Amino acid sequence: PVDVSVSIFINKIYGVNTLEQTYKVDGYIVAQWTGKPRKTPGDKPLIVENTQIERWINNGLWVPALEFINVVGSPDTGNKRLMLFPDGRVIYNARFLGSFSNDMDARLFPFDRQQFVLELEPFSYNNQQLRFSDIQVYTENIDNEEIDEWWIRGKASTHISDIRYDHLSSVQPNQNEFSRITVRIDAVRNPSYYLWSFILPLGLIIAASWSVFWLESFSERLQTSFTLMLTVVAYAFYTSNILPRLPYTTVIDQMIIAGYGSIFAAILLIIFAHRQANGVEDDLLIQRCRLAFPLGFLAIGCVLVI
Amino acid sequence: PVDVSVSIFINKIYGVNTLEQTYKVDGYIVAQWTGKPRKTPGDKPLIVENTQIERWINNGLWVPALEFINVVGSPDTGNKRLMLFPDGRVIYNARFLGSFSNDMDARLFPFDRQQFVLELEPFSYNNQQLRFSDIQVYTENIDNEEIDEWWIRGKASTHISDIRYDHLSSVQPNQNEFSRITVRIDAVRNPSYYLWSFILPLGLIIAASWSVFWLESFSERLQTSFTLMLTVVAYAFYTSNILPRLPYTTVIDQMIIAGYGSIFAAILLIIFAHRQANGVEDDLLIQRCRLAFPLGFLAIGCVLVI
Amino acid sequence: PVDVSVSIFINKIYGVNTLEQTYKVDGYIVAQWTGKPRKTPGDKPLIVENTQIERWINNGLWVPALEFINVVGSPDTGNKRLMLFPDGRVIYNARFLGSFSNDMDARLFPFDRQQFVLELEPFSYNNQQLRFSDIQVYTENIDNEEIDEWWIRGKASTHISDIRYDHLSSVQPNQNEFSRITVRIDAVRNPSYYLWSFILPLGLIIAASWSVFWLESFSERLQTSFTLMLTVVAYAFYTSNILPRLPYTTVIDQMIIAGYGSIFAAILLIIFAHRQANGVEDDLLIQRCRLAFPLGFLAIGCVLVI
Amino acid sequence: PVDVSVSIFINKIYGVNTLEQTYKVDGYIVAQWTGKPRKTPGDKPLIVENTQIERWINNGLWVPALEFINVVGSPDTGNKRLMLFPDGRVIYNARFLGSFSNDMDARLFPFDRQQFVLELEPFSYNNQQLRFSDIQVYTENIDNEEIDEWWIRGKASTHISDIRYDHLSSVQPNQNEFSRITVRIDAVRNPSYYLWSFILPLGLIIAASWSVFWLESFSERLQTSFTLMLTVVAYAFYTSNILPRLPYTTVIDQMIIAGYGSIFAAILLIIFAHRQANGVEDDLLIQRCRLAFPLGFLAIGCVLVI
Amino acid sequence: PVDVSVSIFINKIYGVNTLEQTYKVDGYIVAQWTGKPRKTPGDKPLIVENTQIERWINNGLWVPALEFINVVGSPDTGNKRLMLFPDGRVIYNARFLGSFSNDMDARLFPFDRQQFVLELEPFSYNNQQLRFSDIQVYTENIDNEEIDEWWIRGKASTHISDIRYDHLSSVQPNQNEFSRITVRIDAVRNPSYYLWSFILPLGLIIAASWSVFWLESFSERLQTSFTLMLTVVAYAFYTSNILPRLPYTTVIDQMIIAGYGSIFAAILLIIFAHRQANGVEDDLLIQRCRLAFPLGFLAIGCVLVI
Repeated sequence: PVDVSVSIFINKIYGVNTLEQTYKVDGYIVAQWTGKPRKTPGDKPLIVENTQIERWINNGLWVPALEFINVVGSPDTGNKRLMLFPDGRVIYNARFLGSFSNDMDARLFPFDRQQFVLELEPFSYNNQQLRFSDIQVYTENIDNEEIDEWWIRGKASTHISDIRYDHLSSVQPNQNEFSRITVRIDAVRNPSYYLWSFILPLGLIIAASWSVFWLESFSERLQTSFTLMLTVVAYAFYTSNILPRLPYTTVIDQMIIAGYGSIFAAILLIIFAHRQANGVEDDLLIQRCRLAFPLGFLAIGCVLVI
Repeated sequence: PVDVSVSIFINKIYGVNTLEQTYKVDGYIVAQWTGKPRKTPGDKPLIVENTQIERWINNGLWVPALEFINVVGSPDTGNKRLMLFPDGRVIYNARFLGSFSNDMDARLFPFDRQQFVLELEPFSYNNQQLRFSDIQVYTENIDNEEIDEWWIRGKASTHISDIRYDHLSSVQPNQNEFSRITVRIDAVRNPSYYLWSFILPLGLIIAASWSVFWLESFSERLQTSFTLMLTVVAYAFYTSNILPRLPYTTVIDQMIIAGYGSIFAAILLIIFAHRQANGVEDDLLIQRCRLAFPLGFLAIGCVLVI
Repeated sequence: PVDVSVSIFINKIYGVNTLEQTYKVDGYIVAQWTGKPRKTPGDKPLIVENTQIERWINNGLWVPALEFINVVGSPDTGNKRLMLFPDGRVIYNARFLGSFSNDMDARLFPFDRQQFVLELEPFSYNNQQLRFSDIQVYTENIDNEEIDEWWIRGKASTHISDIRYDHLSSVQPNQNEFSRITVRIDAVRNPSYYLWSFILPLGLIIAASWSVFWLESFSERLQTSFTLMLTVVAYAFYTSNILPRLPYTTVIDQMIIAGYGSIFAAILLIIFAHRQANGVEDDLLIQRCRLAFPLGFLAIGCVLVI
Repeated sequence: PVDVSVSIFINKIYGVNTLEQTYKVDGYIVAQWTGKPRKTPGDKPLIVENTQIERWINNGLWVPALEFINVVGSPDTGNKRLMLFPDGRVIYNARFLGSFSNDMDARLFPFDRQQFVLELEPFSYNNQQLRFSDIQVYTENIDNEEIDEWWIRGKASTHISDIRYDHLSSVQPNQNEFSRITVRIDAVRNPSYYLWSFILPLGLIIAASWSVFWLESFSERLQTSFTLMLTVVAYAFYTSNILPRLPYTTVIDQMIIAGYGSIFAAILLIIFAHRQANGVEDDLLIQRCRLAFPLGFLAIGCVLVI
Repeated sequence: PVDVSVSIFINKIYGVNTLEQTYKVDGYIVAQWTGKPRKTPGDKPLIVENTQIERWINNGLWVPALEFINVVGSPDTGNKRLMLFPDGRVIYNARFLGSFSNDMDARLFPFDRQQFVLELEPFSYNNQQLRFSDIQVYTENIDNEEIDEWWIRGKASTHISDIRYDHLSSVQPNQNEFSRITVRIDAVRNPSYYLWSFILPLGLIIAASWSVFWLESFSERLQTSFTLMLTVVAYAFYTSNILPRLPYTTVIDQMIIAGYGSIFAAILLIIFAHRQANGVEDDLLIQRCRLAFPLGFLAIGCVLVI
């Protein structure tokens, strides 16, 4: 079995797409193994860059193809180099920018947390072993965090394991285990923008919707309630045109429904006050829910976190 | 005839575009046939990766070109390998990401169901036969489904058939039948998001439009109806800016039209009560349709499913 | 002159862009001509796929380059093959996906009709002739049409002509005519969606805008007219954010202006009745145009189709 | 010095991007120079297409690289050919589609005018001369213009000049002048759509804002003015979501501000009439600016063109 | 150590993406070093363009790979040339268009300032030195500035430094320092558009919201306040659909929140005047904050700049 040591440098993780569950990763990847010795031009180790690499492979040099399992399409590999040491060591260095996939749950959208994973396996060789993996996610941790969109929880955690592919050929008696490197980086979303510019104005509108009971006339309460209904629809539009569309209901999507229900229940209550015989307007209801309707919403919001 | 066995691994099916009738498919494709034996370097089977594959073809190696029929443009092939066995067997392994096309009907948009198909044929050889097809759609079935946007109904169905191309040359006496592998995967759309954040608020607004009859004055009924008219237009905007545009009317598109008619019919009814001579306001109409107008909408909605 | 027979198979025509006047075309293209006989490996005809074609050209094989005239950028060619017959025949088969250009007039947007054209010429040879062109647009005609966005009027029309390039060199005495194949496919847009989800609600809003005259007070008429003005502006937004933006006025764009004018003309009339001395409200005007204003709009709409 | 004659055929100029100052150009480019004679296979001139061109260069053929200066990234070259004449002439013909950059001023947006420029220089040779440039902009001038988005003013003007690159090496005594071909095509924007569907409804809304003074009550004037404020914001939204966003203020952007100012000045005037002691409502102001406020806007609009 | 002199020509810096912290850079890059002399064909220096460069490398020519550190994906290299002087000098000239990354803080959005940086290092050689760097950012400084979106503060500053990569192999005793060229260009955003078309109308809306206290009736004050609430939501939509979305709160985003608070505080004050026993309307409050509410906002705005 061949021993191959990898080193993955993460320069930047950006372009997080919660819908397609994808994220771009820019950086370098280095792999080193020890093979049969070689005569270098001059004793010092040789450097073979980019196009010259394939010429060495055509002459018989062994360079294994390592595939990112969870990658989304072939990544954009920049400069690539081979450092051939005379004692048999071979160091492959390559700059890459690629999009990777991992399951993402963002139902608690403003305060959700995800993990970015990378998975590396040899494409064709099972008789070759990844000896140790060292990541270098030296992006900042306490430089810009309150300003940045994501908060990395800490240095990445690595994991080398063996995967048993069952569905294979009929000629392998026992060789169906491959070496997989699985790196994981925990992260939490910065809720600053989504609190100040979305949850706060929603509360202001939802709270202002309860001030309909402080109007004197019954005719005044129903017509202004229709205007409040339009205002929630207007905010539901703004909150959906700017926020990323998603195939499931988020925390914010629920608050929008909550504002819809608050107003629709008000219209029923206003028409209700029917309730009394001979045209009495049940003024003890308008004044009671004048403060209870704000409280009933606050009581329902706490059971949302049950 | 040459016997070729295929195996298609589906990692992920994403990027479903109901408009262009396309969807992305990521995974691997393997093909195996037995040819003339060969002397390997060492007795064990050889592995030829990526750029080294074309060199063997230039020396005369036969590798048939397999084309995805329903593909949309040349797919993005990742790592490719040839495993040459000495006893004549040849295994072609390739990672691919490609966009495929199939007809999609989504008139019942929140509750529609589609199937994703793959169709594989040899590009130039009719005297060569695809012996058996095995798909490996080992994406989850009971892990994340309520959270996911699509619900796969179950393991994919395979189908090998023969296609008769009529319009061909004049030199083939009888050889105009090609072997087609047809994989089909059934799936149903997750209606959770589209119900809670779209159909539900639509019902609330449509219902609240009927509360115009609980107003006392005739002047009150017409002006608030214009506000209701504006409210439906505002919701038709939000529901069309976030939902995928389509060249036909969906279930939701029909509900939007229904809300328009409900309000316009109300404006006609409010003006109608006108009907009575000497300025009578036909108060038995306002109170009758106060509950009947909600019921007439429910009766028409049931005949929509006729 | 060399005789070259073409055959173009159209799988799918999608991605119609009325703005840039482009449309994607996926399918295969076949060309056959008879050249000097050849010794095949075995008597039967040879098949040369993909990378191996250029090797034969480097050894002197004549393969003419055929250019799509109206193409927009180099198309995406899939699998390509050469079928070399021993008696001299050569069959070139290639799968392609390309974007093509043709002038498009869509002023009658919901009910417009266009034609998709392809234009094929030899790139460098005028002393070579395209003998006959056969298209195979075997997309459905009676399968899905009401569900589909476009209605193909029928099988495509072919056309081989000669183009006289005047501005050329000074060494050709008379050879400046090239063979052009021009394929044309007629099509009509499916107006189902654009009628139900756009033209219909506009009429409802425009008609409901005429219900302002059934209000009793003069103060009531002006304020609801401003709400109607906002409603048309709101609909003008929705109709332009979802429909494709265009550099000219369509049928729908004219109706939008018509709703603007209807309301603006109403505001002038309401203020007019302012006209009468001593504060008379000209009640014979409000009631007359109560029905005439709908009719004047219908009368003006008929002269639009003049 | 080597004499090189160019000929540039412009099929279509589309995709004008006023923001990035870019525009797409599709067409052909031909270049001809006379070199050392050559032995052709057969006496007639040879045609070398696409991949075969590099083989002749590897054997020593001189083909100079001509670079588009104002290009934005490497263009998409279609088919390329070399016509080698035996008397030394060489004709290079290539189809290309590329994006070019040029400064664009569009402050008078609906009625602005621009020019599309091309600049061609040899990439490495200063001891080689571009003898004459002939453009073939045979796009229509009198076919479709009112229907088309841009109006080409007339046939393109050519211009060959010399550029003095100062910052160079230290080994060139005086050879720092290169030959530049500069083609310029004038064009004016079709204001039909932007007049009918934007400037016209803006005037309708702005004018209708002045009808607030024809209301009788002071309470009526302020509340409807707030509705007018919402209508302008709604139109400012519609006019900015469909029109191309720009980093400077256009003619339409100024009218939007003008509508904002008209309404805000009205709100100040309505509150003003606060001005009079003992609660007098200054009815001579409401009626004066009832027509003067429309006139003051018309007077301010004329000084905008000062 | 090899001495390498660079020269970087910047034609244009466009496509600034404050979200992804990226910006496109088009221009040329030149590098010159002196190596072992060579026999040129003729005494004068040779010019090797594009495809012919790799042929010289296959014959043993040393061309070091220089990588842009902060680049985002492989850049688009246009024409590339090698000027081989007989005395050993080698001049590499290449046209490039690439997107570069640098941290961007835009919290003071209309009046923020950024710097565009480029970072160049040899990819594999540490025993090679960049001797001096000369940038040529000869974009205008006094031509178009008020018209342009960004204001370049002045000529770029160069900086050659040494980077100590710690995490390296175990065979380098001390050679882990590479030569880095760091170019920096300061720039300030043109606030003309964002002031006239956004901050100005926002103040107009925010100020007009304070005119609610000049209404006479209490019922009038609350309902028009809801219309103002809808107007701010409408403007928050318009300002967020056109301005670039960002993961943090800007200057404009704070003003939007300020308008939200101004109105919600008004709704509380109107209901407050509850405050007085027996139904007194506290008219000394409505008139006091009639001017104080405008002043309290201005006082809060100054402490925003604290």
